[PDB]
Amino acid sequence: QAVVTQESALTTSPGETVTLTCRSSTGTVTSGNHANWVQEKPDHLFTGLIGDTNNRAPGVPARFSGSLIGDKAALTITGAQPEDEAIYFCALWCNNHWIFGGGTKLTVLGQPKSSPSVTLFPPSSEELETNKATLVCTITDFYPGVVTVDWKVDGTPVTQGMETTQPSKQSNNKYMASSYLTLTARAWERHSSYSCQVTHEGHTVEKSLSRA
Amino acid sequence: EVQVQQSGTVLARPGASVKMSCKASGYTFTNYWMHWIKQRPGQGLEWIGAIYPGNSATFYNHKFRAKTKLTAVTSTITAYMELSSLTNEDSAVYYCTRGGHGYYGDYWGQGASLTVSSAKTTPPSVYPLAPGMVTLGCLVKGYFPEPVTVTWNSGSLSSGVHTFPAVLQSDLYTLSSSVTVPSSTWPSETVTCNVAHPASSTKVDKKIVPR
Ligand SMILES: CO[C@H]1O[C@H](CO)[C@@H](O)[C@H](O[C@H]2O[C@H](C)[C@H](O)C[C@H]2O)[C@@H]1O[C@H]1O[C@H](CO)[C@H](O)[C@H](O)[C@H]1O
Repeated sequence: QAVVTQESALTTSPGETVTLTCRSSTGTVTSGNHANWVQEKPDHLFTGLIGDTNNRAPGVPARFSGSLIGDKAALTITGAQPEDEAIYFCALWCNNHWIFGGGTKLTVLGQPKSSPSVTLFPPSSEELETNKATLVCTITDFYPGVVTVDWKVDGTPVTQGMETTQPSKQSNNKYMASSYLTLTARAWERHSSYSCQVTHEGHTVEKSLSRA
Repeated sequence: EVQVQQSGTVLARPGASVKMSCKASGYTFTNYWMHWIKQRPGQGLEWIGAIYPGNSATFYNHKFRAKTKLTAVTSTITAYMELSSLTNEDSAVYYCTRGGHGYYGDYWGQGASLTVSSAKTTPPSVYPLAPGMVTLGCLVKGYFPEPVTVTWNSGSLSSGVHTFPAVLQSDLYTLSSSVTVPSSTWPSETVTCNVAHPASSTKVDKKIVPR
């Protein structure tokens, strides 16, 4: 049916005003689409914010307001607070289905940005004895919590065999993620340099090792 | 106040059927809709359908009409959703939410995780990750089902510990944990990770030894 589109990520500072939009592939969002906005915080904590285009849910702060701005539904946070850092989903009632946008991750900078500490570990001998090899790349302490991870084996991009977790908020509220490259020991033995490349805010950190 | 209480975690095998429930607290059940939401790992949120208990009207997403059956028992103020013929694609966290005019979910339940797997209980293989401040790790590979608990030096090492979320590799989970200690500390001070996998009563300790 319709495809509802939201910005994927926005960053602001405490006390600033930020507007998030929600649009449809059917053309304009109207009042009969009853635009809804909800917030997702860590550990599956969801809060309804806005219902029926502009009604604040019970006990939602007045700094959150919803409106139709032109052909789009929008959520404006007038005077953003550090605790508003979360993912915001809008949904539209269309053809008797609630259709969800992809969610906007909103960073509200409550501390200075921080680059990732990347550590890459080689396979342990005890795992190589099983005929398997996992390289582990741990990525911690980054803020904002958005990072891309890329693996290279002897310079060729790896697109099969790696798993990367979604960023978890650490206790200090910076974020962490790991990535795994699993290979058979035979495959491990055919290559020499392995790299884990992490791009955070336009800059890349790279950690490489050589089998040897 | 208003509370939406959900049932617990479910583990089910392919082909089966499960029933999940949401109990309302703090409001008149018969004046509100109960909606059900599916959240997949990284697939976003999907609306399954809604039931209006007061007169048992329902709306279903066409895509879930062959999968779901929504019911509600007004005397028990409970809504249920039964999912049939479970595939792996049904593993997700399900939420029930309270709705009314123009909205589906001002209050949300806490979620109920459903995992659909053919796998059997498997204990973790624990592998020490040495470099050769220093960061040491432990890889906890190939266990089913979730969870495992990781401590370092029986809980004494608590600062600078990071345990990452499990990924699924094949139909078994893998997770790792790192601890960063001052470089003078290691190897003089022994560092051991402790892994417990309650589902197979596995408890294993791994001393990190330099390479
Ligand atoms: C059966 O209930 C319909 O009428 C009531 C009374 O006005 C609406 O509030 C209902 O809509 C709510 O519940 C559904 C499940 C959605 O969550 C949207 C909510 O507003 C429902 O009406 C909807 O469907 C009708 C079809 O008759 C129209 O689309 C209307 O615009 C909707 O509100």
